[PDB]
Amino acid sequence: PVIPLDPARRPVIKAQVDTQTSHPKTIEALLDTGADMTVIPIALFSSNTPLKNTSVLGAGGQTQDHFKLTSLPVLIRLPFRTTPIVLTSCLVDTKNNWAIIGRDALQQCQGVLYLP
Amino acid sequence: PVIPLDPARRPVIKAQVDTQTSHPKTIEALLDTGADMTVIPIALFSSNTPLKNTSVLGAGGQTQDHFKLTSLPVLIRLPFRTTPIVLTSCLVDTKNNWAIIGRDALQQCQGVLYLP
Amino acid sequence: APQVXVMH
Repeated sequence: PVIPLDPARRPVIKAQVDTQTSHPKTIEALLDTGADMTVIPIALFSSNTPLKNTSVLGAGGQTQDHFKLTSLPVLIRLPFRTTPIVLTSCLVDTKNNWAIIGRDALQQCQGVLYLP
Repeated sequence: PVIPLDPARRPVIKAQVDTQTSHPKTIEALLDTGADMTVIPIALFSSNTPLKNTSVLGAGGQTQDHFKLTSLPVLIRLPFRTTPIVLTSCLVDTKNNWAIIGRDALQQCQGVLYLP
Repeated sequence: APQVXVMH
C-alpha cells in the first residue's frame, strides 16, 4: 500500500512478530526510514532470553541502557503477506516505548520512499 | 524520485534551509518518516537568536536540553524545486549533530511510503 | 552504533 506522510498521524502498521522465544504476537509498529535497524518491545520476550548489550544513537545522543540486541533472528509478517521478513538480529527496547520497522525490514519487503 | 531503502545506506537529500536569522545554506538531511518534525543544526542560526525551550522524545528517552524550538518559520527548498516548504516551527539541535527532514516537511512534498 | 531517529 501507499502510506501518506502527515506530521499529525504517525505512519504505523500492524505486524505479527515472532521472536522465537514465545508465540508470535501482534504489535503496532512505526514505519521509520530513519531507523537503521528494527526495534521491538522487550515485552515480547520470555523471561530468560539471552539478549546482548548494545549502543544506539538517537535524538539526544548515544544510549547504552535502552536497547539490547536479539541473539536469534526475529520473523515479522505484515498484514496481507504470508512470507515473513527475517532479520538476523534486531534491537529490543527495554523500556517498551518503541516498535519500529526500520530499513532492514523495509529493504526485505521492497519498501521505498517516493517524493514526486 | 523513488528512494530505495537499505539499512546500510541512509536515505539522504540535499536541502537549502533558510532559518530567516542568517544566510540560507544547503545541507545534507536525513529523510525520516519516523520524525514528527524537522530538525535543523543550531549552527545554521545567528548567535543569540531567541529560541524556545522544548522537550523531544527519541531513542535514549526524553531530553529537555538538547533541542530548542525556532521563533520564526524555516523555509526549505529541495533540489530542482523553487517553491519552499514552509515550516511554522521546527526543532533546533543545540549539539549540531542532526539535520532531519520529518513528516511536516514530507507532507508538503507530497512524499509517501510505498510497500508493494 | 545503529541510529534510530523524533517525537514531540
